[PDB]
Amino acid sequence: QVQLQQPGAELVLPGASVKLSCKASGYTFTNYWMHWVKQRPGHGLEWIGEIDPFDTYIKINQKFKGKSTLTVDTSSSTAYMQLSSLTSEDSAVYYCARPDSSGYPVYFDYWGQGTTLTVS
Amino acid sequence: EVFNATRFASVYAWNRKRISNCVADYSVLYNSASFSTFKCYGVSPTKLNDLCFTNVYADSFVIRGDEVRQIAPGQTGKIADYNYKLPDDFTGCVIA
Amino acid sequence: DIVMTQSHKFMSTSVGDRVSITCKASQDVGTYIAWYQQKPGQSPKLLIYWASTRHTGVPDRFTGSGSGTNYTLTISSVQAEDLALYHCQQHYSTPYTFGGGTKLEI
Repeated sequence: QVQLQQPGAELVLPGASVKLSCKASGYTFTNYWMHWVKQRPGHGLEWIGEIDPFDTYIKINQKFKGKSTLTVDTSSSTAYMQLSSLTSEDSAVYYCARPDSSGYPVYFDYWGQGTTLTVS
Repeated sequence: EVFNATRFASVYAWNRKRISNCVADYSVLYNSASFSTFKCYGVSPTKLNDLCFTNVYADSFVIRGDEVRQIAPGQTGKIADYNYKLPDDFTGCVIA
Repeated sequence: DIVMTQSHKFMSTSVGDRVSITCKASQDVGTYIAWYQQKPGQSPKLLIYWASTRHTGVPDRFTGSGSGTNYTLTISSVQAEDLALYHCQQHYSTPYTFGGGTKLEI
């Protein structure tokens, strides 16, 4: 069985940064790259970027350059985001998507839960 | 040699090389600015260097641009069903 | 990069009707389109991992076709669990793009 749990319920006032976690279990954290997708009801899903485990190989989608950051810790199999200066246009849900293989291009076969971002 | 040569074997009979007992730097090929497709299933290239395997096989054959897709596990097509088929549990790298 | 703009804003078909889900591509990328099932309140679930293949745990109703530019997915019968969102993505280059999604209803 594959487990991809998400904390969810992320609310921060505009102009600040929040931490997002994506703990992965049930498979290999070494042989599986981590990819991220943000669910926006306005125009559907979009790709955030790709990060490899146990390293700092960075490739950011041209849509969310700058604010989006990639951080991965080998222990606990948790990959991180800390997006600073979140605006009211960023209120949506974040999903971390597991791909079929760790080699681009992929189709993100298994998706876990979603971490909702909301401005209060 | 398996990437640059005057002529390679065609898809009707792809040739195997059995590359082994040597070290390799996959990131050198990864950083190349000519290779487009890098559908490398199984072990990630960033850990491919560190990870040690019994052998690393090699292939080389000519296929159409729209029929490059047919060299993946769980695939059907003209090349996939007739010339070359890939196992469902495939582990390796593909470059086009 | 290649951007996904699906052509079916909404799909209104009954149970068991034969109908196709058409999503276009920005340019001729051959056949690198994927499909996901996103129920309301459910994360998008893989349905057809490629243009016309079949992944594990797939209902036999889903079967896609790839023409190179206009990718369609023809579904012979529609059940209650099929009521979800349909998404198309290009797995051709590194910068990935997702479709807007289509809501199915009776």
